Amino acid sequence: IIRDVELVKVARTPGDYPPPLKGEVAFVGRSNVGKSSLLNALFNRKIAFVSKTPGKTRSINFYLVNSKYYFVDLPGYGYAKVSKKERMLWKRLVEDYFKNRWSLQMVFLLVDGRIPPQDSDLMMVEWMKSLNIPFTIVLTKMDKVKMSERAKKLEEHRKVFSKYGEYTIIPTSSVTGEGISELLDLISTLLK
Ligand SMILES: Nc1nc2c(ncn2[C@@H]2O[C@H](COP(=O)(O)OP(=O)(O)O)[C@@H](O)[C@H]2O)c(=O)[nH]1
Repeated sequence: IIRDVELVKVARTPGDYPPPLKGEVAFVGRSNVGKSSLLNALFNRKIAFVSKTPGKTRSINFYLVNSKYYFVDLPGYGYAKVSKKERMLWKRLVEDYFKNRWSLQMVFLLVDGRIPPQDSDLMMVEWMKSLNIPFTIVLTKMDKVKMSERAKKLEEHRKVFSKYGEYTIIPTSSVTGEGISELLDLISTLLK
């Protein structure tokens, strides 16, 4: 049960992270995948910025939850015409985070449920595997998947992500609430 959510750190440079406390989980995915919307659904409040147009990579944001854990919002990758400077910033921040944040318990990798897994997502998977970073796949935007196509598409994500490694796969919709409570429970378990 999430009681309190506070934005406490906007990290713009490597290593500018708050004290580890009791642990944390992180969220990442392609820009526009629905990360801010998912965070808001999890927090049960509008706090992360939602938009049809993806924001530039600028920071890693730390949300202090119940005064003892963090939900960490990593910047989205790909999509926009990411300039050299922006991708370098992206790489610089996320790599620093992965390599140095020992208290990270789990990364939730958000991917669009509506289409099959894509190359940049698979690259993300390979990278975290190489860094020994645990991760769980979260499918987003499930409310837009035709009921008659849900089975095929879910199997496709399962098949693809099984050729690799993973913690589990949770379909979600920030619109209907599908999977939100299941994701919350898994997080509570990982943290406690
Ligand atoms: N139908 C639907 N739209 C969503 C869902 N999640 C996000 N969106 C929309 O997708 C667009 C991107 O959302 P956003 O949360 O800002 O993505 P972000 O760039 O990953 O943080 C927005 O227009 C959202 O309204 C979802 O579960 N269902």
